[PDB]
Amino acid sequence: KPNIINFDTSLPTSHTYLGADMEEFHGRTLHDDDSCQVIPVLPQVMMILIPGQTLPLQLFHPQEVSMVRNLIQKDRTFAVLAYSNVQEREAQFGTTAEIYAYREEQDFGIEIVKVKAIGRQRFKVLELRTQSDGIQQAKVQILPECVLPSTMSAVQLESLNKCQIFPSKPVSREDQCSYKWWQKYQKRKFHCANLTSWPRWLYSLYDAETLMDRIKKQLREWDENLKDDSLPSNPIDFSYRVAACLPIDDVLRIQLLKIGSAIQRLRCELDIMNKCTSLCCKQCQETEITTKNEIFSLSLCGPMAAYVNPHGYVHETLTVYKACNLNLIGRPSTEHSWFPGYAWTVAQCKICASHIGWKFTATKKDMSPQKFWGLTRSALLPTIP
Amino acid sequence: MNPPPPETSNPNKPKRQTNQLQYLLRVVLKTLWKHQFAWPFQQPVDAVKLNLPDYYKIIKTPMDMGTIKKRLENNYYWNAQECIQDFNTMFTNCYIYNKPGDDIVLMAEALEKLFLQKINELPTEE
Amino acid sequence: SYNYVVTAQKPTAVNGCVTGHFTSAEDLNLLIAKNTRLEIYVVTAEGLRPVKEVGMYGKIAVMELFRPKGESKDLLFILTAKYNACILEYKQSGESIDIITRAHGNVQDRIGRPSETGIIGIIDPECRMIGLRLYDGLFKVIPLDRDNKELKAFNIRLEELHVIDVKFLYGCQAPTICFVYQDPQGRHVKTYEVSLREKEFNKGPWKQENVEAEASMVIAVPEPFGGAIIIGQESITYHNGDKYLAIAPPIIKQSTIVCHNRVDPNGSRYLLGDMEGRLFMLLLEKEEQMDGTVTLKDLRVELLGETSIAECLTYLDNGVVFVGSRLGDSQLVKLNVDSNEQGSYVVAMETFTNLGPIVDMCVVDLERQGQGQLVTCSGAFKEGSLRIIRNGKLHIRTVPLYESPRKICYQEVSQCFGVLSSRIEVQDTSGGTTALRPSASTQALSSSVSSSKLFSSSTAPHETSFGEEVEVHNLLIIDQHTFEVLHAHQFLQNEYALSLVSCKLGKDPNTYFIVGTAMVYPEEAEPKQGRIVVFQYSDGKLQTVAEKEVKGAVYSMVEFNGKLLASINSTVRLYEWTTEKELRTECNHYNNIMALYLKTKGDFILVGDLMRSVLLLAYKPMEGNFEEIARDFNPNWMSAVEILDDDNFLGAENAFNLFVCQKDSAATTDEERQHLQEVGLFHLGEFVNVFCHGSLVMQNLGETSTPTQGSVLFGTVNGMIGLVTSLSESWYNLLLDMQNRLNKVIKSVGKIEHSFWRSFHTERKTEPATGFIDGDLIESFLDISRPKMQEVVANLQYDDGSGMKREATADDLIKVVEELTRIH
Ligand SMILES: Cc1sc2c(c1C)[C@H](c1ccc(Cl)cc1)N[C@@H](CC(=O)NCCCCCCCCC(=O)N[C@@H](C)C(=O)N[C@H]1CCC(=O)NC1=O)c1nnc(C)n1-2
Ligand SMILES: [Zn+2]
Repeated sequence: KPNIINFDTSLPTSHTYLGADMEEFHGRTLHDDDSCQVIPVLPQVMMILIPGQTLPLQLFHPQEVSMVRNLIQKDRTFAVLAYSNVQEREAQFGTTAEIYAYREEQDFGIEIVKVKAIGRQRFKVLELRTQSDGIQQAKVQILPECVLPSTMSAVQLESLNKCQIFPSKPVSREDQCSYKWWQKYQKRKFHCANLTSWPRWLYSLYDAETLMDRIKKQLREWDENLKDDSLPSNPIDFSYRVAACLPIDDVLRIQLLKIGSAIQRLRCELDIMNKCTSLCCKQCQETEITTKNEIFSLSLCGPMAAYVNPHGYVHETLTVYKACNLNLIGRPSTEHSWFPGYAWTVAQCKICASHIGWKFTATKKDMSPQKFWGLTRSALLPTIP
Repeated sequence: MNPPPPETSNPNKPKRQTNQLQYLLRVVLKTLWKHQFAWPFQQPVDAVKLNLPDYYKIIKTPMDMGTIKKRLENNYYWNAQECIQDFNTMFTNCYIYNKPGDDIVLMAEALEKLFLQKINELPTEE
Repeated sequence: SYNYVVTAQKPTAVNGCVTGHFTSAEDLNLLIAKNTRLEIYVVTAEGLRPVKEVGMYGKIAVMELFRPKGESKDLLFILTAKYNACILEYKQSGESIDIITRAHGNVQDRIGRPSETGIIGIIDPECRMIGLRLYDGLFKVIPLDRDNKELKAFNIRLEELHVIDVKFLYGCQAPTICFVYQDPQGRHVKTYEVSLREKEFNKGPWKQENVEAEASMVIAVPEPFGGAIIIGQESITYHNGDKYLAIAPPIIKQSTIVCHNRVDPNGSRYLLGDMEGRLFMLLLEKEEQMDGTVTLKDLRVELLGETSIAECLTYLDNGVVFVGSRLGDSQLVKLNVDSNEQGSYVVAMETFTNLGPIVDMCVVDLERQGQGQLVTCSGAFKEGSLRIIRNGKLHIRTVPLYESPRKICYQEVSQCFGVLSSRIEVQDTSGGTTALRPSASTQALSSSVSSSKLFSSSTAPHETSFGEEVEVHNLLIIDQHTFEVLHAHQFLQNEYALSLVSCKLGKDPNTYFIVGTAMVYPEEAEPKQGRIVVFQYSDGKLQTVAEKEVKGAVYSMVEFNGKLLASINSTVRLYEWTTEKELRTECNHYNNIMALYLKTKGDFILVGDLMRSVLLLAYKPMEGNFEEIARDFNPNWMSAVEILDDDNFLGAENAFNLFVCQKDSAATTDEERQHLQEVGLFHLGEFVNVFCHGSLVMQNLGETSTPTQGSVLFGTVNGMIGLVTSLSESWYNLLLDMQNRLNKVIKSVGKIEHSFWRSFHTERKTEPATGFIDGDLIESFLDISRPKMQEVVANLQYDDGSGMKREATADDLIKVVEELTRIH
């Protein structure tokens, strides 16, 4: 955990390897809540998109290129099915993805389309139909996202309304500024708990701000260098960002996607965070690679994000400081680098000789991270007893 | 297991330096060499370290652009067809050993397309 | 499912009170708002004489009296929680009394989020407009003319989005407001000028100034002085543009001042009340500068005495002050020039009963007749007590405790009650063992203290400071004849008592008290330790039989066919009472929610959480394990849940609503059979805390062929007690038709529609009520005239055969309604 990072953590966000003269769009479109719409689904994609997460793509097949070209004009949004119920095209929920970057090349007479898309509203899969062209246009119902008022907004006394605006939180994060302030906040916000049948701490267990504070505490305990700057302030965006960065298996991600309440999602994320222990090789099932304490963020989008290989394959990479039981094969290469400034060898499980990830080594001598590893999500098994 | 690629500069075999051979030596060879993908296909595949204990079993004859450039610079080839065939086998001995869709395989194919467009403009017979 | 809901006790808590000349030009009136009820009194030398009481289709939020120019008496402006606004006038024609609606309208914004400091409503001193602050960033102005009969209003954008308080100023030639807001740099006081022609704010008369970080109250001083008074945590300040005056009295530092009232018409004196029952007097001293102008010389505060915890204050006359309370009984007090032996200037005169808040209750039969009695846990802090309600009107007997009762249960064999209480103690010097005042737990016949050592190496960080408040929890044994505290048992330090039950377990012929606790520490968020204790009360001494330490918080406990069903964190566990007088775990069920609510009927278990997650389980006897039958997850806030029948469940939802779920076991697929269907929606208007089965009538006789089945009682925060019973389809249809044709002849105060009032309301969605019959509207049928009866019952067909008894005569429905009224 060196002492400092001098690397611009805003660089692995624009995906400079994909290109530079991207045709960007601004128009944001959200349809409604609880309606039925039919929208194309990209094939060859095996992932779950959490809302607010970005997705880079490289497409070669003529049908996908043609349908993306058509989709650019109509609404710029497609569907990313969960595809997690087994693997035989069983889908129940999915995420809408909107495109905000687009370019086309020629190559060796084969059209290549590079696209960056971001996650949006969730839906549920009702009916799926397959078209001869290749696009599996499906009928889905947009799942609604709801916010809830304060627990005391109904039982609060009118004479204490003027005392509901607390002074600004102190910035010196320390005791007597966190503990004392939070104690007074609990005592003043949930004073009307004496009018009900439940204590004050029970109501604090369902308070959004307290849950976000606890999640931030644990995140900073894992990532000491990480500061309370990049994390959002809205409960919904905060919950989605936390969900899109936990090194968990697929079932937990599905169950987090099913939840339609920010508070329930925050509580489930807290439980999962309390449960996570380590990661192991998927094929070997026993070889342990790295622990959660070594997870650290080189990007402002969290420790985990999705990138695209030079051939179209999308990998979700988790950055760690150290890795174990890995053997490197090949010569360090510096092309299509996802972290501008580093080089990438290919790493493979030392036992089953399966690809786990890459080891990115710095080129310039004056760079604080001199060697950090990247681990593919669909190559590791969460080792929770 | 671990046989050196075909020997450079076969002395018994006679050699002609033709303009087609020089085209192969410079425009084809160097352009193939300076490619972001042609980094594995340029040194004799080492199955011991890459740990692939069977390649030499499935692959009867091993070779690379390195040894073929060496054979092109040190007088080996009597004509060109030998060199084009050698490069074609260099492609085939990878498509056959690895499986469709993989990465090395998807890389080579690009190299093979580059090679084909390059050699279809080989010099007239001289 | 068809249900009938009626009220037995009207709400008793007071949330507003104003004084003025409403009934007559030469009469002094006191107007009191009690949730949905409005009471009008006339202040006399003897005391208060009731005059008129009315009901409104909503919860009153703003109530003000104003006299527009050209009027001989005050008018009343009312705004409800659903943003219904009206202007009312009092008319007395001979001996009949009626209230006329002179203007009404719904002032609501289709898009907008409700503000954090609540609803604020103010009136110009010269009666030119009404200022409302419903949503953040907007200020609503209603011009006060004789043509604005629909109360049309316009919005003015506010650049400050954290307004705390706002008032209109006296003596300004144009309507001027003064308000306090918070920005990242602190708290400031500004002033604006409201233009009724151009509909925008102008530059105020004074200049923006900085105030205390805890400033919350603004008082507009009348004309002789002018300006405003800002009251904070430790200082009182006076602003008049250029003049400035600040005092920091040490008397007001202990508790926060929350209410105020003006005594003198010229603003010489004011009454201030804090959150602990203290009453203060603020005096303004005047000086003359030989120019005819009067300026303020100094300020001074004085402690008058102690009263109930006040919500509102109103000086009536001759030193008589009305104290309106939500956590206790209201009072009439007298201020004397001299003081008693303790230096207190206040003397109590009258007391008005208040049952709210009701946090727990139970139904017992003390006289061993066929008529039950209701014993509730009411009040909080020093106003907590036990109330015994009989259906003899209702006769209420009060047993003060000077504590906060939380739970109550009855043991018939011992002829006593078990009550969980809580008192607040302050940390003084060495240890926090100082009590604020004598309580029932301290003043008890016998006493005992927990001596357990199960958790001795517990966290206990000892992070305690001087003056810190700590809660002490007790179990009290109370006689059922004299209601005296026979025993008080104190739990361990930092231990929180959550559940209480009385039952017999296994083959043991003894009755026990069983309590489930939770060890709570300030630094941890979720408890990781708990305890279940078994008490036996005999020979006048409480004894501990057994105790079991668990790894969570025991939120609920229910006796399950001779076994104990407990909810530990997110796990439901079943215990057995062995012959060794111990507890042995039988089976566990692991859920994904915290089982706050636990109800049982037969072999079925209803599990619920605070987020309206209803789960239904069944016990398998031959296998000895649980299974899940159905579930219904819908995010909302739930206060209580109850089991009506084998397939119907009743719960209380957010925004004072009621809902009923149903289980359909005739479904074909296992997916339709595994879901609960909503079959009832209703906007009650009250916050329900507890449900219980029972009745207050002579149900022992039970007559024959009752039109209603079942009986469930609930208690609310405002001290209201209601009843819910089930109906048949025919009666439900007839009563629905009766409601529809009754809401066409009854004149509602404020001209609010009944359907809008009873519509299931939440800030996400609004849906019409279904499956519920409003018993109050049905019972109002007897209070109308005979011609109105004939108009209502016109062309209604009912009854068995005979051509549906031709057209139903008014006498038939009169008899039906009288039969319905006998259930409470
Ligand atoms: C010295 C020689 S000779 C030679 C190879 C060698 C290393 C090879 C061989 C295999 C794969 C490669 Cl690519 C090269 C050479 N394997 C042998 C056959 C063999 O053992 N196969 C087993 C594959 C094990 C996992 C391989 C997939 C890994 C995906 C991958 O890493 N893909 C790249 C595009 C990628 O993900 N880049 C990221 C990195 C992060 C970033 O920043 N950017 C990106 O986009 C082979 N076959 N014929 C010949 C010639 N060889
Ligand atoms: Zn492995």
